[PDB]
Amino acid sequence: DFPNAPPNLKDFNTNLFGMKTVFHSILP
Amino acid sequence: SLSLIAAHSHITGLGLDENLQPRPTSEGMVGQLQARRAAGVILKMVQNGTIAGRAVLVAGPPSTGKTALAMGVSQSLGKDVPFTAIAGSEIFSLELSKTEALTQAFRKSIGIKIKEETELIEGEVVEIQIDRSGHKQGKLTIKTTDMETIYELGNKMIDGLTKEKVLAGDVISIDKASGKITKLGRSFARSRDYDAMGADTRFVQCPEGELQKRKTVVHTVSLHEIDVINSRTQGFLALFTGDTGEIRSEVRDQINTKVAEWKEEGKAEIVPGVLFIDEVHMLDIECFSFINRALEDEFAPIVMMATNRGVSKTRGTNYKSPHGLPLDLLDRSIIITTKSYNEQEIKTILSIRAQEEEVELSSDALDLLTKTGVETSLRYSSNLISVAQQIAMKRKNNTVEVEDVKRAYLLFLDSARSVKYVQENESQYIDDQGNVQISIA
Ligand SMILES: Nc1ncnc2c1ncn2[C@@H]1O[C@H](COP(=O)(O)OP(=O)(O)O)[C@@H](O)[C@H]1O
Ligand SMILES: [Mg+2]
Repeated sequence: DFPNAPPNLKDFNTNLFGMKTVFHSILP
Repeated sequence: SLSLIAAHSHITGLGLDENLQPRPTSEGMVGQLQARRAAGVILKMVQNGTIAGRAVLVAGPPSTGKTALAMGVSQSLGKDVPFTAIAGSEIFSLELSKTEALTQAFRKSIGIKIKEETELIEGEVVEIQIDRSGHKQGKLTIKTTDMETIYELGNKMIDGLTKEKVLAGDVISIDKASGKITKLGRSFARSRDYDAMGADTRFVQCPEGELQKRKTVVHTVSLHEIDVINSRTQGFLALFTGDTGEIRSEVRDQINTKVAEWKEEGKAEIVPGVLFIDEVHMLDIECFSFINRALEDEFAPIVMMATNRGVSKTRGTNYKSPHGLPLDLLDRSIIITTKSYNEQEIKTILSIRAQEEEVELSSDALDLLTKTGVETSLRYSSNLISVAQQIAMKRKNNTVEVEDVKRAYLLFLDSARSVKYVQENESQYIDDQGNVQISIA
Protein backbone atom coordinates (compact mmCIF):
# COMPACT_ATOMS: atom_id res chain seq x y z
CA ASP A 1 0.00 0.00 0.00
CA PHE A 2 1.05 3.58 -0.68
CA PRO A 3 1.92 4.38 3.01
CA ASN A 4 4.53 1.58 2.77
CA ALA A 5 2.13 -0.84 4.42
CA PRO A 6 1.73 -4.55 3.58
CA PRO A 7 -1.65 -5.93 2.47
CA ASN A 8 -3.74 -8.72 3.99
CA LEU A 9 -2.13 -12.16 3.87
CA LYS A 10 -5.13 -14.07 2.51
CA ASP A 11 -5.83 -11.22 0.09
CA PHE A 12 -2.15 -11.36 -0.91
CA ASN A 13 -2.31 -15.08 -1.68
CA THR A 14 -5.59 -14.68 -3.56
CA ASN A 15 -4.40 -11.68 -5.60
CA LEU A 16 -1.09 -13.26 -6.64
CA PHE A 17 -2.89 -16.16 -8.34
CA GLY A 18 -6.25 -14.52 -9.10
CA MET A 19 -25.37 -19.09 3.50
CA LYS A 20 -28.88 -19.07 2.05
CA THR A 21 -30.81 -20.07 -1.05
CA VAL A 22 -30.89 -17.68 -4.00
CA PHE A 23 -33.24 -19.38 -6.51
CA HIS A 24 -35.74 -22.20 -5.96
CA SER A 25 -38.28 -23.47 -8.49
CA ILE A 26 -40.81 -26.30 -8.30
CA LEU A 27 -43.72 -27.33 -10.50
CA PRO A 28 -47.11 -27.14 -8.67
CA SER B 1 -41.89 -37.59 -54.13
CA LEU B 2 -43.92 -34.82 -55.74
CA SER B 3 -44.44 -36.05 -59.28
CA LEU B 4 -46.75 -36.20 -62.28
CA ILE B 5 -46.97 -38.85 -64.98
CA ALA B 6 -43.77 -38.32 -66.96
CA ALA B 7 -41.94 -39.91 -69.88
CA HIS B 8 -40.08 -42.47 -67.74
CA SER B 9 -42.64 -42.81 -64.96
CA HIS B 10 -43.34 -46.49 -65.68
CA ILE B 11 -39.82 -47.90 -65.20
CA THR B 12 -39.49 -49.50 -61.78
CA GLY B 13 -36.14 -50.97 -62.81
CA LEU B 14 -34.43 -53.46 -65.06
CA GLY B 15 -36.53 -56.59 -65.40
CA LEU B 16 -33.68 -58.95 -64.56
CA ASP B 17 -33.93 -62.42 -63.04
CA GLU B 18 -31.57 -63.86 -60.44
CA ASN B 19 -29.02 -64.85 -63.11
CA LEU B 20 -29.12 -61.34 -64.66
CA GLN B 21 -31.33 -62.78 -67.40
CA PRO B 22 -33.84 -60.16 -68.60
CA ARG B 23 -37.46 -60.98 -68.71
CA PRO B 24 -39.45 -60.28 -71.90
CA THR B 25 -41.32 -57.57 -69.98
CA SER B 26 -40.85 -56.74 -66.30
CA GLU B 27 -40.61 -53.71 -64.01
CA GLY B 28 -41.85 -51.54 -66.85
CA MET B 29 -39.30 -52.35 -69.56
CA VAL B 30 -39.77 -54.21 -72.85
CA GLY B 31 -37.11 -55.71 -75.08
CA GLN B 32 -33.51 -54.51 -75.26
CA LEU B 33 -32.45 -57.84 -73.79
CA GLN B 34 -28.74 -57.49 -74.56
CA ALA B 35 -28.67 -53.86 -73.42
CA ARG B 36 -30.52 -54.78 -70.23
CA ARG B 37 -28.03 -57.59 -69.55
CA ALA B 38 -25.15 -55.15 -69.95
CA ALA B 39 -26.88 -52.60 -67.72
CA GLY B 40 -27.39 -55.28 -65.08
CA VAL B 41 -23.72 -56.25 -65.24
CA ILE B 42 -22.78 -52.59 -64.75
CA LEU B 43 -25.29 -52.37 -61.89
CA LYS B 44 -23.75 -55.37 -60.14
CA MET B 45 -20.33 -53.81 -60.70
CA VAL B 46 -21.59 -50.68 -58.92
CA GLN B 47 -23.16 -52.71 -56.11
CA ASN B 48 -19.97 -54.67 -55.46
CA GLY B 49 -18.19 -51.37 -54.85
CA THR B 50 -14.63 -52.52 -55.55
CA ILE B 51 -14.10 -51.31 -59.13
CA ALA B 52 -13.47 -47.57 -59.31
CA GLY B 53 -13.67 -45.14 -62.21
CA ARG B 54 -15.26 -46.99 -65.13
CA ALA B 55 -16.72 -45.19 -68.14
CA VAL B 56 -19.78 -46.68 -69.85
CA LEU B 57 -21.11 -45.35 -73.16
CA VAL B 58 -24.72 -45.97 -74.18
CA ALA B 59 -25.16 -45.69 -77.95
CA GLY B 60 -27.99 -46.28 -80.37
CA PRO B 61 -30.58 -44.57 -82.54
CA PRO B 62 -32.86 -41.95 -80.97
CA SER B 63 -35.89 -43.15 -79.00
CA THR B 64 -34.30 -46.54 -78.34
CA GLY B 65 -34.23 -46.68 -74.54
CA LYS B 66 -30.93 -45.03 -73.58
CA THR B 67 -32.42 -42.67 -71.01
CA ALA B 68 -34.90 -45.44 -70.20
CA LEU B 69 -32.00 -47.78 -69.45
CA ALA B 70 -30.38 -45.13 -67.26
CA MET B 71 -33.66 -44.63 -65.38
CA GLY B 72 -33.90 -48.38 -64.87
CA VAL B 73 -30.37 -48.50 -63.50
CA SER B 74 -31.17 -45.63 -61.12
CA GLN B 75 -34.35 -47.34 -59.91
CA SER B 76 -32.54 -50.64 -59.36
CA LEU B 77 -29.82 -48.85 -57.38
CA GLY B 78 -32.43 -47.24 -55.15
CA LYS B 79 -31.69 -44.88 -52.31
CA ASP B 80 -28.48 -44.93 -50.22
CA VAL B 81 -26.52 -45.15 -53.50
CA PRO B 82 -25.96 -41.71 -55.06
CA PHE B 83 -27.01 -41.17 -58.67
CA THR B 84 -26.34 -37.75 -60.21
CA ALA B 85 -27.98 -37.31 -63.61
CA ILE B 86 -26.85 -34.18 -65.45
CA ALA B 87 -27.05 -32.90 -69.00
CA GLY B 88 -24.14 -32.15 -71.28
CA SER B 89 -24.89 -28.43 -71.33
CA GLU B 90 -25.25 -28.11 -67.55
CA ILE B 91 -21.49 -27.95 -66.92
CA PHE B 92 -21.12 -24.66 -68.81
CA SER B 93 -21.28 -21.92 -66.18
CA LEU B 94 -20.32 -18.27 -65.84
CA GLU B 95 -19.02 -18.89 -62.29
CA LEU B 96 -17.32 -22.31 -62.34
CA SER B 97 -14.79 -23.54 -64.85
CA LYS B 98 -15.70 -26.67 -66.78
CA THR B 99 -13.17 -28.71 -64.81
CA GLU B 100 -14.64 -27.45 -61.53
CA ALA B 101 -18.18 -28.33 -62.61
CA LEU B 102 -17.03 -31.83 -63.58
CA THR B 103 -15.18 -32.20 -60.28
CA GLN B 104 -18.27 -31.21 -58.32
CA ALA B 105 -20.38 -33.64 -60.36
CA PHE B 106 -17.88 -36.43 -59.66
CA ARG B 107 -17.79 -35.71 -55.93
CA LYS B 108 -21.60 -35.57 -55.75
CA SER B 109 -21.65 -39.16 -57.05
CA ILE B 110 -19.74 -40.48 -54.01
CA GLY B 111 -21.44 -40.63 -50.62
CA ILE B 112 -19.90 -40.92 -47.16
CA LYS B 113 -21.86 -42.66 -44.40
CA ILE B 114 -20.50 -41.12 -41.19
CA LYS B 115 -21.29 -42.24 -37.64
CA GLU B 116 -21.43 -39.82 -34.72
CA GLU B 117 -21.74 -41.09 -31.15
CA THR B 118 -23.70 -38.87 -28.77
CA GLU B 119 -24.43 -39.42 -25.08
CA LEU B 120 -27.30 -37.36 -23.70
CA ILE B 121 -29.61 -36.94 -20.73
CA GLU B 122 -33.20 -35.80 -21.34
CA GLY B 123 -36.03 -35.22 -18.91
CA GLU B 124 -38.47 -32.75 -17.41
CA VAL B 125 -36.89 -30.73 -14.62
CA VAL B 126 -39.05 -31.04 -11.52
CA GLU B 127 -37.26 -28.84 -8.98
CA ILE B 128 -34.16 -26.64 -9.07
CA GLN B 129 -32.48 -25.38 -5.89
CA ILE B 130 -29.49 -23.04 -6.13
CA ASP B 131 -27.56 -21.52 -3.21
CA ARG B 132 -25.07 -18.69 -3.77
CA SER B 133 -22.97 -16.53 -1.47
CA GLY B 134 -17.75 -17.63 -3.06
CA HIS B 135 -18.86 -20.08 -5.73
CA LYS B 136 -22.45 -21.28 -5.87
CA GLN B 137 -23.76 -24.80 -5.29
CA GLY B 138 -27.09 -26.38 -6.12
CA LYS B 139 -29.09 -29.54 -6.63
CA LEU B 140 -31.36 -30.38 -9.56
CA THR B 141 -34.02 -33.01 -10.20
CA ILE B 142 -34.86 -34.49 -13.61
CA LYS B 143 -37.57 -37.10 -14.14
CA THR B 144 -38.57 -39.44 -16.95
CA THR B 145 -41.69 -41.55 -17.38
CA ASP B 146 -40.00 -44.35 -15.41
CA MET B 147 -37.04 -42.77 -13.59
CA GLU B 148 -36.10 -39.88 -11.32
CA THR B 149 -32.70 -38.78 -10.05
CA ILE B 150 -31.27 -35.78 -8.21
CA TYR B 151 -27.99 -34.37 -9.52
CA GLU B 152 -25.49 -31.95 -8.00
CA LEU B 153 -24.50 -28.96 -10.12
CA GLY B 154 -21.08 -27.37 -10.43
CA ASN B 155 -20.44 -23.66 -10.69
CA LYS B 156 -20.20 -23.71 -14.49
CA MET B 157 -23.31 -25.89 -14.73
CA ILE B 158 -25.19 -23.38 -12.56
CA ASP B 159 -23.93 -20.56 -14.79
CA GLY B 160 -25.20 -22.41 -17.86
CA LEU B 161 -28.58 -23.03 -16.24
CA THR B 162 -28.90 -19.35 -15.33
CA LYS B 163 -27.89 -18.20 -18.82
CA GLU B 164 -30.47 -20.58 -20.29
CA LYS B 165 -33.16 -19.39 -17.83
CA VAL B 166 -34.53 -22.87 -17.18
CA LEU B 167 -37.65 -23.21 -15.04
CA ALA B 168 -39.69 -26.17 -13.84
CA GLY B 169 -41.71 -28.13 -16.37
CA ASP B 170 -39.08 -27.64 -19.08
CA VAL B 171 -37.75 -30.63 -21.01
CA ILE B 172 -34.01 -30.17 -21.54
CA SER B 173 -31.13 -32.15 -23.02
CA ILE B 174 -27.56 -32.03 -21.70
CA ASP B 175 -24.46 -33.41 -23.42
CA LYS B 176 -22.31 -34.80 -20.61
CA ALA B 177 -19.19 -34.30 -22.74
CA SER B 178 -19.51 -30.51 -22.92
CA GLY B 179 -22.37 -29.76 -20.52
CA LYS B 180 -24.23 -27.71 -23.13
CA ILE B 181 -27.92 -27.37 -22.26
CA THR B 182 -30.60 -27.34 -24.96
CA LYS B 183 -34.23 -26.59 -24.10
CA LEU B 184 -36.46 -29.01 -25.98
CA GLY B 185 -39.74 -27.52 -24.79
CA ARG B 186 -42.29 -27.12 -22.02
CA SER B 187 -44.61 -29.66 -20.46
CA PHE B 188 -48.30 -29.82 -21.33
CA ALA B 189 -49.33 -28.75 -17.82
CA ARG B 190 -48.15 -25.19 -18.53
CA SER B 191 -50.15 -24.78 -21.76
CA ARG B 192 -53.25 -23.36 -20.05
CA ASP B 193 -51.25 -20.56 -18.42
CA TYR B 194 -51.38 -18.19 -21.41
CA ASP B 195 -53.69 -17.07 -24.21
CA ALA B 196 -51.00 -16.24 -26.78
CA MET B 197 -47.69 -18.09 -27.00
CA GLY B 198 -44.28 -16.83 -28.01
CA ALA B 199 -42.42 -18.04 -31.06
CA ASP B 200 -39.85 -19.96 -29.02
CA THR B 201 -42.27 -21.95 -26.87
CA ARG B 202 -43.05 -25.59 -27.64
CA PHE B 203 -45.03 -28.20 -25.71
CA VAL B 204 -43.46 -31.66 -25.53
CA GLN B 205 -44.04 -34.85 -23.57
CA CYS B 206 -41.75 -36.23 -20.89
CA PRO B 207 -39.15 -38.57 -22.44
CA GLU B 208 -39.42 -42.27 -21.68
CA GLY B 209 -36.82 -44.82 -20.65
CA GLU B 210 -33.52 -44.28 -18.89
CA LEU B 211 -32.36 -40.76 -18.09
CA GLN B 212 -28.92 -41.26 -19.67
CA LYS B 213 -28.80 -42.74 -23.17
CA ARG B 214 -26.15 -43.74 -25.70
CA LYS B 215 -27.05 -43.61 -29.38
CA THR B 216 -25.24 -43.70 -32.72
CA VAL B 217 -26.63 -42.01 -35.83
CA VAL B 218 -25.51 -42.45 -39.44
CA HIS B 219 -25.39 -39.46 -41.79
CA THR B 220 -25.17 -39.62 -45.59
CA VAL B 221 -23.01 -36.76 -46.87
CA SER B 222 -21.41 -36.53 -50.30
CA LEU B 223 -17.76 -35.62 -50.81
CA HIS B 224 -18.81 -32.37 -52.47
CA GLU B 225 -20.85 -31.44 -49.41
CA ILE B 226 -17.87 -32.00 -47.12
CA ASP B 227 -15.69 -29.87 -49.40
CA VAL B 228 -18.22 -27.03 -49.46
CA ILE B 229 -18.71 -27.14 -45.69
CA ASN B 230 -14.95 -27.10 -45.07
CA SER B 231 -14.20 -24.45 -47.71
CA ARG B 232 -15.68 -21.27 -46.21
CA THR B 233 -17.04 -20.52 -42.75
CA GLN B 234 -20.69 -20.86 -43.88
CA GLY B 235 -20.40 -23.26 -46.80
CA PHE B 236 -23.57 -25.14 -45.90
CA LEU B 237 -25.43 -22.10 -47.22
CA ALA B 238 -23.55 -22.45 -50.52
CA LEU B 239 -24.76 -26.06 -50.60
CA PHE B 240 -28.21 -24.54 -51.30
CA THR B 241 -27.47 -21.22 -53.00
CA GLY B 242 -24.89 -22.70 -55.37
CA ASP B 243 -22.50 -19.76 -54.87
CA THR B 244 -19.69 -22.09 -53.87
CA GLY B 245 -16.96 -20.89 -56.22
CA GLU B 246 -13.98 -22.92 -57.36
CA ILE B 247 -13.04 -24.84 -54.22
CA ARG B 248 -9.32 -24.95 -53.47
CA SER B 249 -7.44 -28.05 -54.59
CA GLU B 250 -5.71 -28.24 -51.22
CA VAL B 251 -9.15 -28.34 -49.58
CA ARG B 252 -10.08 -31.35 -51.71
CA ASP B 253 -6.81 -33.07 -50.82
CA GLN B 254 -7.44 -32.41 -47.12
CA ILE B 255 -10.96 -33.81 -47.41
CA ASN B 256 -9.67 -36.91 -49.19
CA THR B 257 -7.12 -37.45 -46.42
CA LYS B 258 -9.76 -36.90 -43.73
CA VAL B 259 -12.15 -39.38 -45.35
CA ALA B 260 -9.34 -41.93 -45.62
CA GLU B 261 -8.54 -41.47 -41.93
CA TRP B 262 -12.20 -41.90 -40.98
CA LYS B 263 -12.50 -45.01 -43.15
CA GLU B 264 -9.43 -46.52 -41.50
CA GLU B 265 -10.91 -45.76 -38.07
CA GLY B 266 -14.18 -47.34 -39.20
CA LYS B 267 -16.50 -44.41 -38.51
CA ALA B 268 -17.08 -43.64 -42.21
CA GLU B 269 -18.07 -45.91 -45.08
CA ILE B 270 -17.81 -45.20 -48.81
CA VAL B 271 -20.85 -45.84 -51.01
CA PRO B 272 -19.80 -45.24 -54.63
CA GLY B 273 -22.50 -44.16 -57.03
CA VAL B 274 -23.21 -43.55 -60.71
CA LEU B 275 -22.66 -40.30 -62.59
CA PHE B 276 -24.95 -40.08 -65.62
CA ILE B 277 -24.20 -37.46 -68.27
CA ASP B 278 -27.03 -36.98 -70.75
CA GLU B 279 -25.97 -35.92 -74.25
CA VAL B 280 -22.22 -36.12 -73.71
CA HIS B 281 -21.67 -34.89 -77.27
CA MET B 282 -22.36 -31.35 -76.03
CA LEU B 283 -19.15 -31.45 -73.98
CA ASP B 284 -15.87 -29.93 -75.14
CA ILE B 285 -12.45 -31.44 -75.76
CA GLU B 286 -11.17 -29.85 -72.54
CA CYS B 287 -13.94 -31.58 -70.59
CA PHE B 288 -13.12 -34.95 -72.16
CA SER B 289 -9.41 -34.53 -71.44
CA PHE B 290 -10.30 -33.82 -67.82
CA ILE B 291 -12.64 -36.83 -67.66
CA ASN B 292 -9.90 -39.12 -68.96
CA ARG B 293 -7.73 -38.42 -65.91
CA ALA B 294 -10.64 -38.01 -63.47
CA LEU B 295 -11.65 -41.66 -63.82
CA GLU B 296 -8.15 -42.75 -62.75
CA ASP B 297 -8.84 -42.08 -59.08
CA GLU B 298 -9.61 -44.18 -56.02
CA PHE B 299 -12.69 -42.07 -55.23
CA ALA B 300 -13.85 -41.78 -58.85
CA PRO B 301 -17.40 -43.06 -59.46
CA ILE B 302 -18.75 -45.09 -62.38
CA VAL B 303 -19.72 -42.80 -65.25
CA MET B 304 -22.59 -43.57 -67.61
CA MET B 305 -22.71 -41.68 -70.91
CA ALA B 306 -25.58 -41.59 -73.41
CA THR B 307 -24.99 -40.42 -76.99
CA ASN B 308 -26.86 -40.85 -80.26
CA ARG B 309 -24.68 -39.10 -82.84
CA GLY B 310 -22.53 -41.23 -85.12
CA VAL B 311 -19.50 -39.79 -86.90
CA SER B 312 -19.98 -36.17 -85.79
CA LYS B 313 -17.80 -33.18 -84.94
CA THR B 314 -16.46 -33.01 -81.39
CA ARG B 315 -17.11 -29.61 -79.83
CA GLY B 316 -13.97 -27.51 -79.54
CA THR B 317 -12.18 -29.37 -82.35
CA ASN B 318 -12.13 -29.26 -86.15
CA TYR B 319 -12.37 -33.01 -86.77
CA LYS B 320 -15.02 -35.72 -86.68
CA SER B 321 -15.12 -38.54 -84.13
CA PRO B 322 -16.68 -42.03 -84.07
CA HIS B 323 -19.41 -41.03 -81.59
CA GLY B 324 -18.67 -37.33 -81.25
CA LEU B 325 -16.09 -38.29 -78.60
CA PRO B 326 -12.28 -38.38 -78.83
CA LEU B 327 -10.56 -41.71 -79.34
CA ASP B 328 -8.74 -41.48 -76.01
CA LEU B 329 -12.01 -41.41 -74.06
CA LEU B 330 -13.53 -44.16 -76.20
CA ASP B 331 -10.47 -46.29 -75.45
CA ARG B 332 -11.23 -46.30 -71.70
CA SER B 333 -14.98 -46.85 -72.16
CA ILE B 334 -17.04 -50.01 -72.61
CA ILE B 335 -19.98 -49.51 -74.97
CA ILE B 336 -23.57 -50.67 -74.41
CA THR B 337 -25.62 -50.55 -77.61
CA THR B 338 -29.36 -50.28 -78.22
CA LYS B 339 -31.42 -51.74 -81.06
CA SER B 340 -34.50 -50.45 -82.87
CA TYR B 341 -37.77 -52.03 -81.78
CA ASN B 342 -40.14 -54.12 -83.86
CA GLU B 343 -43.93 -53.85 -84.03
CA GLN B 344 -44.72 -56.05 -81.02
CA GLU B 345 -42.32 -54.18 -78.73
CA ILE B 346 -43.82 -50.83 -79.76
CA LYS B 347 -47.29 -52.24 -79.09
CA THR B 348 -46.28 -53.38 -75.61
CA ILE B 349 -44.63 -50.03 -74.86
CA LEU B 350 -47.76 -48.17 -75.95
CA SER B 351 -49.89 -50.45 -73.78
CA ILE B 352 -47.64 -49.77 -70.77
CA ARG B 353 -47.79 -46.02 -71.42
CA ALA B 354 -51.58 -46.17 -71.72
CA GLN B 355 -51.80 -48.04 -68.41
CA GLU B 356 -49.56 -45.47 -66.70
CA GLU B 357 -51.71 -42.62 -68.05
CA GLU B 358 -54.89 -44.51 -66.98
CA VAL B 359 -56.24 -44.39 -70.54
CA GLU B 360 -58.39 -47.33 -71.65
CA LEU B 361 -57.31 -48.00 -75.23
CA SER B 362 -59.21 -50.24 -77.63
CA SER B 363 -57.65 -52.97 -79.75
CA ASP B 364 -58.21 -51.16 -83.05
CA ALA B 365 -56.96 -47.86 -81.62
CA LEU B 366 -53.89 -49.66 -80.27
CA ASP B 367 -53.23 -51.15 -83.71
CA LEU B 368 -53.56 -47.74 -85.37
CA LEU B 369 -51.19 -46.20 -82.84
CA THR B 370 -48.69 -49.01 -83.41
CA LYS B 371 -48.86 -48.48 -87.17
CA THR B 372 -48.30 -44.74 -86.74
CA GLY B 373 -45.37 -45.46 -84.44
CA VAL B 374 -43.63 -47.84 -86.82
CA GLU B 375 -44.32 -45.46 -89.71
CA THR B 376 -43.29 -42.22 -87.97
CA SER B 377 -42.00 -42.50 -84.38
CA LEU B 378 -42.62 -44.05 -80.97
CA ARG B 379 -42.72 -40.75 -79.09
CA TYR B 380 -45.28 -39.36 -81.55
CA SER B 381 -47.78 -42.12 -80.77
CA SER B 382 -46.95 -41.96 -77.06
CA ASN B 383 -47.80 -38.25 -77.07
CA LEU B 384 -50.89 -38.83 -79.21
CA ILE B 385 -52.28 -41.21 -76.58
CA SER B 386 -53.16 -38.48 -74.07
CA VAL B 387 -54.47 -36.05 -76.70
CA ALA B 388 -56.71 -38.81 -78.02
CA GLN B 389 -57.87 -39.45 -74.46
CA GLN B 390 -58.83 -35.79 -74.08
CA ILE B 391 -60.66 -35.78 -77.42
CA ALA B 392 -62.57 -38.92 -76.44
CA MET B 393 -63.48 -37.43 -73.06
CA LYS B 394 -64.77 -34.30 -74.81
CA ARG B 395 -66.98 -36.66 -76.86
CA LYS B 396 -68.51 -37.84 -73.54
CA ASN B 397 -67.04 -41.28 -74.20
CA ASN B 398 -64.98 -42.99 -71.50
CA THR B 399 -62.92 -45.13 -73.91
CA VAL B 400 -60.76 -44.09 -76.85
CA GLU B 401 -61.43 -45.51 -80.31
CA VAL B 402 -60.24 -45.17 -83.89
CA GLU B 403 -62.06 -41.89 -84.56
CA ASP B 404 -60.36 -40.15 -81.62
CA VAL B 405 -56.91 -41.32 -82.72
CA LYS B 406 -57.66 -40.21 -86.29
CA ARG B 407 -58.71 -36.76 -85.10
CA ALA B 408 -55.59 -36.50 -82.93
CA TYR B 409 -53.49 -37.45 -85.96
CA LEU B 410 -55.18 -34.77 -88.06
CA LEU B 411 -54.91 -31.97 -85.50
CA PHE B 412 -51.34 -32.59 -84.31
CA LEU B 413 -48.62 -33.10 -86.91
CA ASP B 414 -45.35 -35.04 -86.76
CA SER B 415 -41.88 -34.23 -88.06
CA ALA B 416 -42.43 -35.65 -91.55
CA ARG B 417 -45.71 -33.87 -92.32
CA SER B 418 -44.34 -30.63 -90.88
CA VAL B 419 -41.29 -30.88 -93.15
CA LYS B 420 -43.56 -31.58 -96.11
CA TYR B 421 -45.69 -28.52 -95.38
CA VAL B 422 -42.71 -26.23 -94.80
CA GLN B 423 -41.18 -27.40 -98.08
CA GLU B 424 -44.42 -26.92 -100.01
CA ASN B 425 -44.79 -23.30 -98.82
CA GLU B 426 -41.17 -22.18 -98.49
CA SER B 427 -42.05 -18.59 -99.43
CA GLN B 428 -44.12 -17.80 -96.32
CA TYR B 429 -41.57 -18.99 -93.73
CA ILE B 430 -38.29 -17.23 -92.98
CA ASP B 431 -35.20 -18.95 -94.37
CA ASP B 432 -31.50 -18.81 -93.55
CA GLN B 433 -31.13 -15.73 -95.76
CA GLY B 434 -34.03 -14.10 -93.89
CA ASN B 435 -36.36 -13.64 -96.87
CA VAL B 436 -40.07 -14.15 -96.25
CA GLN B 437 -43.16 -13.13 -98.23
CA ILE B 438 -45.63 -11.89 -95.63
CA SER B 439 -47.92 -10.65 -98.41
CA ILE B 440 -50.41 -13.12 -99.87
CA ALA B 441 -52.04 -11.47 -102.90
N1 LIG C 1 -37.20 -51.14 -73.53
C1 LIG C 1 -38.12 -50.22 -73.15
N2 LIG C 1 -39.08 -50.52 -72.25
C2 LIG C 1 -40.00 -49.62 -71.87
N3 LIG C 1 -40.04 -48.36 -72.32
C3 LIG C 1 -39.14 -47.93 -73.22
C4 LIG C 1 -38.11 -48.85 -73.69
N4 LIG C 1 -37.35 -48.17 -74.57
C5 LIG C 1 -37.85 -46.92 -74.65
N5 LIG C 1 -38.92 -46.78 -73.85
C6 LIG C 1 -39.71 -45.54 -73.69
O1 LIG C 1 -39.59 -44.75 -74.87
C7 LIG C 1 -39.43 -43.37 -74.55
C8 LIG C 1 -38.23 -42.82 -75.29
O2 LIG C 1 -37.16 -42.67 -74.35
P1 LIG C 1 -35.64 -42.95 -74.78
O3 LIG C 1 -35.62 -44.20 -75.62
O4 LIG C 1 -34.80 -42.87 -73.53
O5 LIG C 1 -35.25 -41.71 -75.72
P2 LIG C 1 -33.72 -41.54 -76.20
O6 LIG C 1 -33.17 -42.94 -76.12
O7 LIG C 1 -33.84 -41.00 -77.60
O8 LIG C 1 -33.14 -40.57 -75.21
C9 LIG C 1 -39.23 -43.28 -73.05
O9 LIG C 1 -40.34 -42.63 -72.44
C10 LIG C 1 -39.16 -44.70 -72.56
O10 LIG C 1 -39.96 -44.85 -71.39
MG1 LIG D 1 -32.17 -39.48 -73.86
